[PDB]
Amino acid sequence: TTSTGESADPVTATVENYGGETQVQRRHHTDVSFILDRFVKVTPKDSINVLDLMQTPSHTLVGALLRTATYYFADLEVAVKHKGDLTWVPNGAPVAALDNTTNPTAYHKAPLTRLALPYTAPHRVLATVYNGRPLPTSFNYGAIKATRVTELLYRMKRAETYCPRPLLAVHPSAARHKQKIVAP
Amino acid sequence: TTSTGESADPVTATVENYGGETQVQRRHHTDVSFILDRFVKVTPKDSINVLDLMQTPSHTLVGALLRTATYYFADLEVAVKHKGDLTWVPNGAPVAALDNTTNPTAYHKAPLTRLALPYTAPHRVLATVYNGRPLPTSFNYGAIKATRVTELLYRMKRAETYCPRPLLAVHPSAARHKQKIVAP
Amino acid sequence: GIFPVACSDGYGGLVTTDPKTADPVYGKVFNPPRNMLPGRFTNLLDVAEACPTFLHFDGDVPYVTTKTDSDRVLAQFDLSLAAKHMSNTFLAGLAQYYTQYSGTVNLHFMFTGPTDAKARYMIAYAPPGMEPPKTPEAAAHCIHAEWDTGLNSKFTFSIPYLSAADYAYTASDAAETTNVQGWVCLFQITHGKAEGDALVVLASAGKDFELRLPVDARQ
Amino acid sequence: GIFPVACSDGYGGLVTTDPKTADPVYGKVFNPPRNMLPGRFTNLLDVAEACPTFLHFDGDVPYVTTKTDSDRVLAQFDLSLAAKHMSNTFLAGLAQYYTQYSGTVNLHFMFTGPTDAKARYMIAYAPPGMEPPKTPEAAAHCIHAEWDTGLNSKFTFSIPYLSAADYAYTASDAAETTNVQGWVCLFQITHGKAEGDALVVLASAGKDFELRLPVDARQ
Amino acid sequence: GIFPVACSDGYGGLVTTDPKTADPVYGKVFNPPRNMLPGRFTNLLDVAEACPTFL
Amino acid sequence: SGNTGSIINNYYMQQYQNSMDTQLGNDWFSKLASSAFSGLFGALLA
Amino acid sequence: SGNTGSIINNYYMQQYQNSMDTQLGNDWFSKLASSAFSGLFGALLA
Amino acid sequence: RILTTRNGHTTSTTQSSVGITHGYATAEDFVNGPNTSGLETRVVQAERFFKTHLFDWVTSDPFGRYYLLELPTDHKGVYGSLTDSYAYMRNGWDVEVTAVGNQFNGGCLLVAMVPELCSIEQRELFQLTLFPHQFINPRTNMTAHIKVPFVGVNRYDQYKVHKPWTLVVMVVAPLTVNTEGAPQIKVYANIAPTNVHVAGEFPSKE
Repeated sequence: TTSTGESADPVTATVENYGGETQVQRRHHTDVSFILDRFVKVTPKDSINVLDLMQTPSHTLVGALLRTATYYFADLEVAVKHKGDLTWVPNGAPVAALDNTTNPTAYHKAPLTRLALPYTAPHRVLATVYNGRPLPTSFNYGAIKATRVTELLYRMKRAETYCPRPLLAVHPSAARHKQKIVAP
Repeated sequence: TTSTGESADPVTATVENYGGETQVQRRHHTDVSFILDRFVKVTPKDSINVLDLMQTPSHTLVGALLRTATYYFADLEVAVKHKGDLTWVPNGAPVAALDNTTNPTAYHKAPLTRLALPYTAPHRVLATVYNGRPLPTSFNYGAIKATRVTELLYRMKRAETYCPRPLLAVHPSAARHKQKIVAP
Repeated sequence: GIFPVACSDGYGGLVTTDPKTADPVYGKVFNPPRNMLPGRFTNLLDVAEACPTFLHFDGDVPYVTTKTDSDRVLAQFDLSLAAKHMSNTFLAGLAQYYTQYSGTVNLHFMFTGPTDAKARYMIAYAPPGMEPPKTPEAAAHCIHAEWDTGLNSKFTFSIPYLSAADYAYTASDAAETTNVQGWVCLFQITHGKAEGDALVVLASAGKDFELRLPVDARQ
Repeated sequence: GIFPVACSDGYGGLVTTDPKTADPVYGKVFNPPRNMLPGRFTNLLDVAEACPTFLHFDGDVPYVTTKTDSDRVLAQFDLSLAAKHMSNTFLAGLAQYYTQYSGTVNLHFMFTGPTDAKARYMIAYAPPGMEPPKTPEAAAHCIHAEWDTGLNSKFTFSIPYLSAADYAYTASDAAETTNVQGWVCLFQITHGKAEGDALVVLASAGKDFELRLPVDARQ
Repeated sequence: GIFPVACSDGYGGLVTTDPKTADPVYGKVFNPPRNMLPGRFTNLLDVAEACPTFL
Repeated sequence: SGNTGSIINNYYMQQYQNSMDTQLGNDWFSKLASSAFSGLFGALLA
Repeated sequence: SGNTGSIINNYYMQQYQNSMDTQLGNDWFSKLASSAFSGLFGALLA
Repeated sequence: RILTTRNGHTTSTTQSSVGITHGYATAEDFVNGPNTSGLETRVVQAERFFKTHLFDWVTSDPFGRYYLLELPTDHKGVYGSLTDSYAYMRNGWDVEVTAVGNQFNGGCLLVAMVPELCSIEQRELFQLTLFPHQFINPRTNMTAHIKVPFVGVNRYDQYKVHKPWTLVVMVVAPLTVNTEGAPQIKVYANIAPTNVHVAGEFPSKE
């Protein structure tokens, strides 16, 4: 199958050329909303933690797949293990607000506490990369405060991605990347 | 758009005058019943605490927005963290009643205890400001007693407000009021 | 057997704002009938649209007096709900309990001077990104209105909501040097015999003014 | 009485990936309307099919230059998504977050040389179990294609998914000495006056390419 | 209020053979099609009837 | 009406969860704000 | 749409559990990948 | 393969052309949003080409040589003045890049419109084809042509503090003269805005 490469129009040749037969595909596991819905760990800070999806490590499955889209939208679910009373604050609210029990506050109930949070940012859709290294302060879901927070998790809901970006793998030194695979 | 200012009739000019176009509004977040339904902290007293909405601090979101209406009505939800047995009493009942388990009593169950309480006052609608500094003793939802109460919260339900009153913001010294806003 | 169930972790902890109801202790009470009492408001914005309130100026007076000099700038201030001028209004009263807003903010002007004095004014909106205008001739290129005194004493001007993002923060961040929403400027074109005469100004929500995301900021 | 119930053991513990929703704290907010913004993608494979990306070769360049010598092997590498050559592609970018895949992987070739230079190439698939071919005559027995330069500068070749098990691991196990999925080999049959001329290569998912079982491997 | 409930004693303890299902963690996977493979037996007695063995 | 997220009926009777209203025999401010005059008082030119 | 295993309706209103979308006035890449050319550009022999 | 592109009163003609590549969408999204209160306007006279130099592509350039160009750029025409007279703008870009050797030169170029380009990694260039692009292969075409809409987290953007698009041109294969080609190739760009809209007049300097 020959064509003009400079066209950039996608050209997918198939096995039927030399006499194969194309099989059936089931792509559920690569679906954006499916693959990004799960918890990923973020190293917390003792008291105040601004909820931000860019704090996830870049090499994690949720971190990497997030960063491959310039423009992303989703709700948020958090799972927190903390002491005291976990207080949440909406986007753009003053830091002095986190001390008010009137704001949403989850009294400590062991082992941990799970919340579901709406998309609170003013911008129609958020961004992983911004041209203006820093990202604007308006990108965040708000912050949470507690006497101390031991663990923090993010789970995206209804994820939507736009304008894909490079996704890199580990570069082997030898001809292949050889890892020890689970075996009995 | 010129008119007679002394009329006090509301006059709202629009952008279409110089050629703009008015956009669409969604006001859900300013709805009275919506905005006032949430918990707000009140500094308790060791044993007997009379349930009163004016005990909420005036600068809190629920406290301030309450005080902007002369005449308010709503049910009440309380969230209490206490030792012993929390005993509630309806409006206008003697103080000697709080010692009877026959009155509604919530046995201690950790972490805390949440109740829903009806509007118990004799007056058709309560008031934030009364002309007669003190407010009449008949304004209250009753009282609660426990061996000791560590925290107390109020949540208004079905709120209804009448005859609005001034609502003040913080007065800047400089040309603007500059606060540190949450940023990554 | 009996219906099995799974008690799930991370659920059930109390939430101050949670959307569910307490278990009723004490039943069968009837309220004294309150139906159709006067002066009811079900939404805190409607009282903000129907009842404008005064602004705040130097000398702590809710008006600005005509001036005779080369300086025609009558009053100039940021467009924000955290401004010092707006601080006394009812409209900027609700703002402190919400993070974000959108829509139009109306300003009302009423000329108080005697019947033998006449003046002509200009209100203008200076969008962000450039210093606001110091002269009416400079401002004439912005969005503006112009009115003068007469039989009607009151003028009403709608300040548009114009921004990149569909909503704008109520509070003013400390790291913000220059206002994000720009300025509004009030000028005095000229005045007949108006020296020492007062112009009171008022502010109230517009038709499309919308306010969301409640928060308790203290204050 | 009241409806009895049984709190069951081993249920209710929090699960990071569990399929259930948190209890809403704070209600009645409206989003700024975002409808029909440009450039939306709902699935991370569609962006992998519609946007091919470069490979990686010696000298760290995404192309291979024609060579004049007895050695006609232009480039040769494992078929795996963990290969060093694939490492920079977007396609091998998603792989690291999934354990298994199946389906076709397309390769795109574009000849960059001047209009007076002509070459003819061979791509071939060497299945596992035998050493891959070192000469085009040896490879001619495999599955292969052959094309040459001309008006069209680009050729596209679909590498079949051929394996015993219906799926294949993305990662390369350390105890695997020889690739399980075999090799693909790119040869230079001959070249007119093509010395020093570059052939850039690209890779993207095929029609039937399927990827499943998400996992967080670090990386 | 909210729907009241009574947590009952002696219920909910884990039972190795209990007849109920775990909460799914990780969804949307598809199996490689296995339909009509040879030599299937759904019951361990049928293989005992059709294949006698030595004493 | 307020902030409530239950798509299923409340477990307790309406008579308990809340206090029952009675009758006898945004109302005012929305009916006030809806009457705002958006027009021009004088003749329009261009 | 995402990873959700409940065959029964969510206990909380759609308005609470999630943020409500609004309107105004795989989309692109699937419509791009579906247009891929699978054919042969030249004449076929045998 | 003749193609004539007309924007405003300006045109361009290319006898060797591979066609147009439409990035991320065929047509602009909704222009009139809730955030501007309908005070936006379309500027017709601003849509037209303008020309700029990129670099000189020589044999010494290895693989990986790249040139960023951020858009909008300094513009002395009508489009430049708008940026100073209006606090909010939006527009799409119709981009065309031209590198003319003769057909005996060799090597290849990759031009792409990359939204939100900040410090792309060296390895990340192998996947650079993910963005809208066309190859310039002197064997075939002298011209690359790309059309992309306005993208951003806002419906209108302020071009002072934000540049949404970045034109990037990368060398996928190094140049080869082979004695019959041009000794070096100069790369130019011919770019026009599309669907410009503005709001929020500033005051003047006086």
